[PDB]
Amino acid sequence: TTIVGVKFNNGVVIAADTRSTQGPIVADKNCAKLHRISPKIWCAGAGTAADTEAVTQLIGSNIELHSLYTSREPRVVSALQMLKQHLFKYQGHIGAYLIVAGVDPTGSHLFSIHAHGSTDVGYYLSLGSGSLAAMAVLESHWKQDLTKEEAIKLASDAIQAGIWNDLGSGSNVDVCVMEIGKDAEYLRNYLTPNVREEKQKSYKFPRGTTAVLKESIVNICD
Amino acid sequence: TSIMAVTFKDGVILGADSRTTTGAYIANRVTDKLTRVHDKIWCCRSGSAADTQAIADIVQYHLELYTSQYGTPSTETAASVFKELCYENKDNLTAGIIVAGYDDKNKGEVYTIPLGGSVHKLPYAIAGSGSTFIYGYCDKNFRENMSKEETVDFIKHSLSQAIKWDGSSGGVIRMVVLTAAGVERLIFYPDEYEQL
Amino acid sequence: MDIILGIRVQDSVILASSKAVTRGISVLKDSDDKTRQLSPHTLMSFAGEAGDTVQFAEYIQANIQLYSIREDYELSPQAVSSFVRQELAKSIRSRRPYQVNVLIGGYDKKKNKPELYQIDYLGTKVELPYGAHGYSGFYTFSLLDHHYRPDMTTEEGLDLLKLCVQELEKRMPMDFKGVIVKIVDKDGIRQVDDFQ
Amino acid sequence: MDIILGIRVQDSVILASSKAVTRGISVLKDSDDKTRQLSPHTLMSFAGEAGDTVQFAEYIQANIQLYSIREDYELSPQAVSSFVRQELAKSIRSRRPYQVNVLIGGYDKKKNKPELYQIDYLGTKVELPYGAHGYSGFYTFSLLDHHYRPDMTTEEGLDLLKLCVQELEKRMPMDFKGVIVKIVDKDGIRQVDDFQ
Amino acid sequence: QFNPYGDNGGTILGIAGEDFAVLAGDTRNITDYSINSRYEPKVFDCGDNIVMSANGFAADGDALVKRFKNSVKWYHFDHNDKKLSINSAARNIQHLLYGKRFFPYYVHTIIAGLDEDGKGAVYSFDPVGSYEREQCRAGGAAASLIMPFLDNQVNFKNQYEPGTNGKVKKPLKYLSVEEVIKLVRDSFTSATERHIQVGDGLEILIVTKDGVRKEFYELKRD
Amino acid sequence: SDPSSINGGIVVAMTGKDCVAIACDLRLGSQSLGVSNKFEKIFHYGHVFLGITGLATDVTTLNEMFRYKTNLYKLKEERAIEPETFTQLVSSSLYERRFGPYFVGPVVAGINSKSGKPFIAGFDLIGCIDEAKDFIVSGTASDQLFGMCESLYEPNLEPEDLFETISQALLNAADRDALSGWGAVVYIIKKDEVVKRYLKMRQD
Amino acid sequence: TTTLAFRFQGGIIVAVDSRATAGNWVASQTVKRVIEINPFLLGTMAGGAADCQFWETWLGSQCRLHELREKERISVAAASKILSNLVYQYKGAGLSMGTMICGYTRKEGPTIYYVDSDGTRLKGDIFCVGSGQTFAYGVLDSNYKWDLSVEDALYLGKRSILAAAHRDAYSGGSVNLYHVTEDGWIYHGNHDVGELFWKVKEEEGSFNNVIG
Amino acid sequence: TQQPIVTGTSVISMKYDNGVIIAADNLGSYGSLLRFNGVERLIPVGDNTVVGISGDISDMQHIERLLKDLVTENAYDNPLADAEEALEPSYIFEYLATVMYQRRSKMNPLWNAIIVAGVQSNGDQFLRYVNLLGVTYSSPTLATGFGAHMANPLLRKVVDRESDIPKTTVQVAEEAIVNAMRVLYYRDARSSRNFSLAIIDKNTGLTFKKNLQVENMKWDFAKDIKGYGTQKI
Amino acid sequence: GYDRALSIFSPDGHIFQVEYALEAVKRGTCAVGVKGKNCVVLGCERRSTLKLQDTRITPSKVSKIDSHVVLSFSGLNADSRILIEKARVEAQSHRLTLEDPVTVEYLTRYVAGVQQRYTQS
Ligand SMILES: COc1cc(/C=C/CCCN2CCCN(CCC/C=C/c3cc(OC)c(OC)c(OC)c3)CC2)cc(OC)c1OC
Ligand SMILES: COc1cc(/C=C/CCCN2CCCN(CCC/C=C/c3cc(OC)c(OC)c(OC)c3)CC2)cc(OC)c1OC
Ligand SMILES: COc1cc(/C=C/CCCN2CCCN(CCC/C=C/c3cc(OC)c(OC)c(OC)c3)CC2)cc(OC)c1OC
Ligand SMILES: COc1cc(/C=C/CCCN2CCCN(CCC/C=C/c3cc(OC)c(OC)c(OC)c3)CC2)cc(OC)c1OC
Repeated sequence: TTIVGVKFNNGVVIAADTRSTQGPIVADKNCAKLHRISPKIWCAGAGTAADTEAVTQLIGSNIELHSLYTSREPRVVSALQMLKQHLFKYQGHIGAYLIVAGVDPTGSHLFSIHAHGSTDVGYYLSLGSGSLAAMAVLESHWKQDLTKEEAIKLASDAIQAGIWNDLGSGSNVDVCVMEIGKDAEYLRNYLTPNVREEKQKSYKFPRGTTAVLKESIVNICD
Repeated sequence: TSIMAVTFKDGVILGADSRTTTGAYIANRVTDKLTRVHDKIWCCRSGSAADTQAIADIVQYHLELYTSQYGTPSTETAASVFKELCYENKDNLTAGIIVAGYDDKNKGEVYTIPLGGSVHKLPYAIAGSGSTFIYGYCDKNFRENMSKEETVDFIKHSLSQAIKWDGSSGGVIRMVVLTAAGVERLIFYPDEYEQL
Repeated sequence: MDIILGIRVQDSVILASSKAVTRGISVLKDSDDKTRQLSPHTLMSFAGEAGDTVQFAEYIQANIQLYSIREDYELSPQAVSSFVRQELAKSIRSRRPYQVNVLIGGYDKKKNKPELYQIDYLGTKVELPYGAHGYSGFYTFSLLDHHYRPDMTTEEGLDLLKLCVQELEKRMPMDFKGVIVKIVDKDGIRQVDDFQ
Repeated sequence: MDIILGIRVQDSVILASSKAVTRGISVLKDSDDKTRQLSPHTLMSFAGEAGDTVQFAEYIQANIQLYSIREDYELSPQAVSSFVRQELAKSIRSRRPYQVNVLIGGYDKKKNKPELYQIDYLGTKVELPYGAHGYSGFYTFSLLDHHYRPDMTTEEGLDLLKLCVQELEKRMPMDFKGVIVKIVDKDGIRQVDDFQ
Repeated sequence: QFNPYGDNGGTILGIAGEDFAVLAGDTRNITDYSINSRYEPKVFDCGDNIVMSANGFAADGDALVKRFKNSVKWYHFDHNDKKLSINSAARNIQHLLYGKRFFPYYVHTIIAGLDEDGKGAVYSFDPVGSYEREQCRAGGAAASLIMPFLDNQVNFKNQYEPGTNGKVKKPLKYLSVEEVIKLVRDSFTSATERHIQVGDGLEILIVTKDGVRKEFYELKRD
Repeated sequence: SDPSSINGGIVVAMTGKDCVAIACDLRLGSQSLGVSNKFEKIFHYGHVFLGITGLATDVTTLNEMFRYKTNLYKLKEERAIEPETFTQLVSSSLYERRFGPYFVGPVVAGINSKSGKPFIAGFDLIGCIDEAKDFIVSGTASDQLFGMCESLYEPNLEPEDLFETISQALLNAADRDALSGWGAVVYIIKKDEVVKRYLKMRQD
Repeated sequence: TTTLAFRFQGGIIVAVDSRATAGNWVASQTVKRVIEINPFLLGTMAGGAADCQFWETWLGSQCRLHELREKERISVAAASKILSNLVYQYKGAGLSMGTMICGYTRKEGPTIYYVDSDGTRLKGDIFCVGSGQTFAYGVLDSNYKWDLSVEDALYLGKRSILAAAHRDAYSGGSVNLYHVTEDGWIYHGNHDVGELFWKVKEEEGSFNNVIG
Repeated sequence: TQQPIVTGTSVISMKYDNGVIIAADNLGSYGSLLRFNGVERLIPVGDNTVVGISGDISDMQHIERLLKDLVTENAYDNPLADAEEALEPSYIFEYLATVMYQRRSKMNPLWNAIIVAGVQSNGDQFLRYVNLLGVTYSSPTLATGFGAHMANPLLRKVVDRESDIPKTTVQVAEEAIVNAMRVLYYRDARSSRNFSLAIIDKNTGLTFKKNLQVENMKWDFAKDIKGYGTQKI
Repeated sequence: GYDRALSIFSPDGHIFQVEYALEAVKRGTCAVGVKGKNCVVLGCERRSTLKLQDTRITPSKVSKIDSHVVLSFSGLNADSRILIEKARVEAQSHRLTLEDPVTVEYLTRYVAGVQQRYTQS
């Protein structure tokens, strides 16, 4: 897994690859690793995937209720404080490693949070088994005052660093852009550089080829 | 990491490298380890980042509640909330904290809280992994009641040595100055402190 | 491990259970009954950890008796075993699991069929023409796979079972002091007094 | 555990050895003879670790048979047993000790006396009226301590043995598949054609 | 403590046609989650019409390939340049392997070529010298994803004649080389998708009475 | 020692044109010992089919639990639960036991009665959702299953075809796993009807 | 795996399965678990595949050198004691072997020695070895007659392996059958457990709790 | 069987159109104490080969001696010691890969990762890796330690495959290496600013650059970074 | 480590140390054996150099090797003892490893081999 977040002049973009692994096996060649906390606060997750989903949906739900109660738009600094205090409680047993990005009425934000409950702030970040490939690219091509289109390119490339160079990362690139005065823009499969080639054969069986002992139609409706 | 706080004539200055590391991999090279728990009460954090951010967050909450009830807390009181959290939870924390702040009654003050939950009031305090290498240097170079410029240099030099030798330290030298004038943030980049 | 055997024939369920109880290097008893009658048409045999084995069986017994009194009715074999499986499935995640494996043999009076259920201490249940717990099945399953017919009389079942016990007495390192054999049919539950 | 028993009566020595051979979960053989003839008037029974027992036994047999031809003399039982005792005491401190226990039963044709020797895998040798290796003593020694007489006939000694095997057959968890009985007297070595 | 062993990924595959034999392997060499090389071949021509792959721990696999090539040369020296028969090669490899029975080559070995009747042939080995002649055998990381496919597609397992209802097993026809090459390529593109240690390139060595030729196909690079 | 490997067994699910298929082996064993040849791992609640592999006592418990839950659902909601909703219920249920989980690998298959679209999903033992549109695999031969599926599967198969495909995937993969087999059942599922066939396979 | 040998009036029947597993993974359904030491001696493979296949081949070399020096067939006793003695030199080093050395000489008649990596060597009439052994014993024990026909003996050995292939997860694939006579051994084919199960079920009426 | 004490970190390398570049920093660490700074971990062998070394430094020093001795002895009774019979890069590597493997196989390894860089006498570029396990492989890019995680992904963008090598000039390839060296100094905690670099070009020969520093560093943005999520001052 | 070649060829192709060993044999007390239809007898000759010889404790000329095979010699006495020990041990070892006593030919071939080795070492 490789996830990154890059700040640009008017917002923030996060990106992730689409590969879920069980050991050395690829279970999903298109997993969505970009999660929604609120409409303009999004999350990339790495670690135990049940945990990254569990924790973003929980804090997601509490964030919604806080929002309805205070009649205010959700703040990133809140999803941060809530994530980190939940994680810290569980001493890292909740294996969620997270980059949280968003725009709110105070500006644009980018943080990373660790399973144990530590948080970091920066203009560019990465996590995952592709963390290193991605951060090499970011250390090479980042500058302040990125345009939107520049920050997409950058974040997009960094994921490609992990797709190619990291065994744990692969397949497609997912991006979400959240810009200060606009709707969060979510690009599922922004990049698909990994299409499987056409097989050398079709493996359709001639019907009747399987040996059957019993048939019986099944009762759906009571 | 390498952290220190030094008292001088006009107040007190905290310093730190900006490197946090996970093994040999530098997870963050622009870390801010200087942490505000009150207007003129700051801390230097070292140890588990999670343990140490969480402790600071609770102390910030406590002194804020203190403030709304009994006005401004003493540096000594900030140190006490820290000690209390660190001592009573000693089995489940890896935190080494230098607390530093300013009063008009008291001027600059420095408390170090090491792994014990013990608490120690010192004229200056070093801590973090890089600290071992500058024990000798600082003992030969600390003078009481230095000027602000003297003190900023004493920290610059010490921390550049700690960063030089300890690979757990590095990046930028950050400082925070606490005087009656108020609160001043300083930064010093590699190219500057390396060639000293 | 001691012998727990069951075969369901045409119109009854046979349960053969080993007679030995061994603690240490001494065989403490050669006449132990590893069954409880749960209702007059439902028999339960059991093997496992010392203590747990009887405490559990009698627990279940009391429970099925209570129900019988409360409803003036006799739970079907399928209902008793589901009850039992669930108790086992609860205890597996408890602080101290019962380490008990059971066969439940009953004659369903409504359905007019004998039924044999095998349930291990995890709560793994299955309905079976023949079953066993422990190593008992490793020796005997081959004989049963060969000779079993669902139309077998009770005397034919007993022949097949006798054969099974002979193979255990031959190839198994332990002396289990023989088996007690019980039959559950439409008339209820009886002990075959002669199985030498 | 394997059964290794011996008793010397008036003018003869009786050795009883369990017939079972178990590899893990199966009893591979029920007709095993756990003795080697060393001299025409000396028998050795053995029990212990799987490969070691026969390798040792046959090694000792070869050496006694070689001595016999070299001298045209049959070494005395006491001498044969001192040789064996030294061979085990060498091995106990070697790189892989033979884990074998033995009884030696022989008629000293020179002294007209039956003699019985007990030696364990570590070289501990002792001369006895009756002896047993492993757990075998625990069941039978109360019987022998009671009934044993130095002046017993071979018939009486065979009866005493019959009692011992019965006690073993009822209190021991393991089925040792019975025993082979052998007598060493002045006429040499014979096996009881039917016992139990 | 020092660990004398490692794992370099890779999967290999050997199939025996009735007058030919192929032996194929991917070309990616890995360590943990890192890719060491996208092209480092591990199927070799050892002369006398014998191709050989030793997949597993690469140091051991290299060492073993060296020793065998060298035993072919010494066989020639010692027996007036007699051709090393595939069965003799196999028996000799047993001895090579079993020499380290208590410090094994951590590899799975396959060799391919023609027997002394012109018929195609595959031998596969334990790490410690167990060996059998076989029709087809994949080995290494993705062996378990490839073997069932082969059982179904080469030996027509579980297939019967339509309308026979499992009363007539679908008849074994035997496959041309190009046909067998298709199965190898599909096998590998498949394992590439679902196994993270498989990709980059696929090199197939083909052995006929006319010698040893070598086809190469690209694989997905994530 | 590995709870997901004591009993054995596998489940594979697949989507074709206006249909979905879900198959399982029939084996239940204790390590090397084959106990039952009739232990099915595919259950349904209305028109939602759930296949469970893993520890047998949990497979059972989970089925009883999802019956219970989908019963109270129908009662309160007055409609049968849909696949996507169910899949969410499975996930939240497994996560309830995050630090003491059920040792299973569940697989959901069905057709949305309103939207008509075919649906399959899979989970690990603590509820993370595999949201794939092609096939989902689970159990002790999950590796073999992956290899076979990636090759054999092509999208939009008619029911009669998809049956051939999913059966062949199940069969050969189970024959390369010591802990799976002893018979098999395949469910072909459409909006109108659901057909259930028992395959013939080697009994070793 | 499951391997069996037993002697009867007509010599020795040897029967084995052919499955190899590493973990849960079935690595092969086609392994030869019978080692043809020489035309008069069979060995069976259990425990370590390599250890049996290797040393029993080596056994074949030692058996030939004996025949050249002594100008006579080696006794099954001597052949087995060579294997046994060798193995015993390695005790503790981690060899894994369980095996029947089987042969028919004039001096001895049909003879079976069980030999294992512990240094055990046993003469006997019926042996089974491997994870499936306990199943095969049951069938063998209740049908073994000394005066079994040859046709029937071949069946019993085949049926005993089928028994264990069905119940044991680690045995299966196919049955390999041998008859050992004094003139040497005769291979009696490879029968897939797949097909054999159904035929046996149908024709014999057994395996009743299986749907077919 | 041992454990490393004084250690050197990443060695990075790639090949361009007419040769190879290899680089390595000048640091000998002692656990987390950055002890020795004048440590040369690139070792040129004659004039067509550089061997770069990471791992245990005492073991490096040993291999260093083995290489001078390899050169001394190649000269013995060889009037072509600097012509048709000079040490070739493939010779040195096969030698090295042989010793590593034997050392691992005696369960007493040299605790090192080695890259051997050079040009063969027919002009061919040589780039191959070997480590304490005796494992060997080649690629247009090669790196050890953190370099395989951070340096390779960058270097691979210049040279993805074989056909990219002819298209890659020495200016481009050297710039890529110096960049990677800076990235490594940003992110690897056992790295040093001072490093050495060597080009082995098939026309210009061995060029050996020393006392280089990582330059053009971006640290300024750090002033705008305060607290760890919630702080404002 | 004395390894001087004592048994070598001379130009006529004779090995003189082996031949001088034969001379030692001619000197020794005569020995004979003859094969019955169902027995073998060994006859030897008693030395008549001196008497006052204790007859019950002087080494006899015939030695049992196993219980079914005897060896008699002629020549150096001290030499014959060594040969006898070696064969008695091989008789046992042969039984230990093959579970048969030695055939007479096997044991002959064994002893023969030992002597041969001493002509070439
Ligand atoms: C005992 O004290 C010490 C501890 C340490 C620190 C040791 C290890 C560091 C901590 N971690 C180890 C590495 C693992 N980790 C995980 C980070 C992200 C995981 C990426 C990822 C990978 C995957 O595939 C494997 C995923 O798929 C399942 C995935 O999910 C989307 C995410 C973070 C934490 C270092 C020390 O100095 C040298 C030390 O002093 C002696
Ligand atoms: C700057 O941030 C960091 C903090 C830390 C964590 C610092 C904490 C150090 C932990 N300890 C070191 C300090 C000392 N210590 C115990 C002292 C050992 C002596 C044994 C002892 C035991 C006794 O018990 C009976 C004694 O009483 C008699 C006694 O007498 C003094 C001595 C244990 C614990 C580690 C870092 O990486 C390297 C790091 O860099 C990013
Ligand atoms: C401390 O020293 C003393 C010892 C003794 C005499 C010792 C006897 C103790 C009593 N117990 C020991 C023996 C009996 N026992 C139960 C243990 C049974 C073990 C058999 C067993 C077999 C199995 O195989 C079938 C098992 O597997 C299912 C199994 O369960 C794990 C257990 C519990 C209690 C008496 C004393 O008098 C004051 C005394 O103090 C001076
Ligand atoms: C049929 O094929 C299979 C066989 C087996 C099991 C193989 C059984 C072979 C038979 N034996 C070989 C295996 C080992 N064995 C005895 C164990 C040896 C104990 C070693 C030892 C250690 C010591 O410790 C130092 C000792 O000294 C105290 C000592 O005594 C001298 C001995 C018993 C006999 C398991 C399988 O499942 C995966 C399988 O199917 C693929």
